[PDB]
Amino acid sequence: AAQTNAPWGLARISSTSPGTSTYYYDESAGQGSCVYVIDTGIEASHPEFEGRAQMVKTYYYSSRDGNGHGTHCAGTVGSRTYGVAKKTQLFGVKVLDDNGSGQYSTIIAGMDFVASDKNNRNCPKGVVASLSLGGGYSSSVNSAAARLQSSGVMVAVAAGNNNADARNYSPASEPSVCTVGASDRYDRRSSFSNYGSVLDIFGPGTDILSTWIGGSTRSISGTSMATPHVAGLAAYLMTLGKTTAASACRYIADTANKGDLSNIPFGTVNLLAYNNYQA
Ligand SMILES: [Ca+2]
Repeated sequence: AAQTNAPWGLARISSTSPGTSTYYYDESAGQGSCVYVIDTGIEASHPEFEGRAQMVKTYYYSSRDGNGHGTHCAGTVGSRTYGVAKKTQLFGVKVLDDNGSGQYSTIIAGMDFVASDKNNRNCPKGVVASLSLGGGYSSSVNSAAARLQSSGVMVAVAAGNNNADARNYSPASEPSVCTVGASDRYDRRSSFSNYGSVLDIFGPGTDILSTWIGGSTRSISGTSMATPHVAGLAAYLMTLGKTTAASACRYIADTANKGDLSNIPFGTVNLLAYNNYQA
């Protein structure tokens, strides 16, 4: 399949080169997989989700995304126009309030919720969780992310936006999950992206067009935007049978565009997520 005039990040993850605008992908498009978006919620009624999104848990008075951030991330995972895996099922877990923040105890509960809740969902091709959130180092937050991954979910987490070593942030610093840095359309490390030996992969994170609340769209930037590119890629690859939840981060790193990013500090991977779709 080919989607012309796609957001640059979609075009980038199916290309060996920057500077193109068509997204190429196998038409299976993540069908039969599931992605949990653990964030501010998802505006499921948005036509862009085509009925494939649903809120399954909130820790607040409502399950509505009153912020937009979670809707944007979900759109990069799986919206029809802005998504990597255009046929995946999306499940929203609202651990962040409408101001975009959440207590670590609530975030931990949401991770353990996903580890159990996947047993209530039909995901024959596998389960992914996208965590575009984080704060300072916490062994408890890291151990929750580790449990979620151990339970058979491909966990993708944002590296953080501190232009610093991700070793000091959680869940970014949990070794066993897939820690995602951000790049721009000219293949630079995004100026704000964290780095370090704990990063597994980079994805597009600067000026990313996706869905927003009120049935809308907008472009925003962050490692929060890179993470759902990787989560959607994992779902896509698991539907194709190329990898599994336990192995997807390594598979993505193995098959990435290698050595192509600029402003990568010594000791940080120079790997950019790539679907290696070759019609
Ligand atoms: Ca890792």
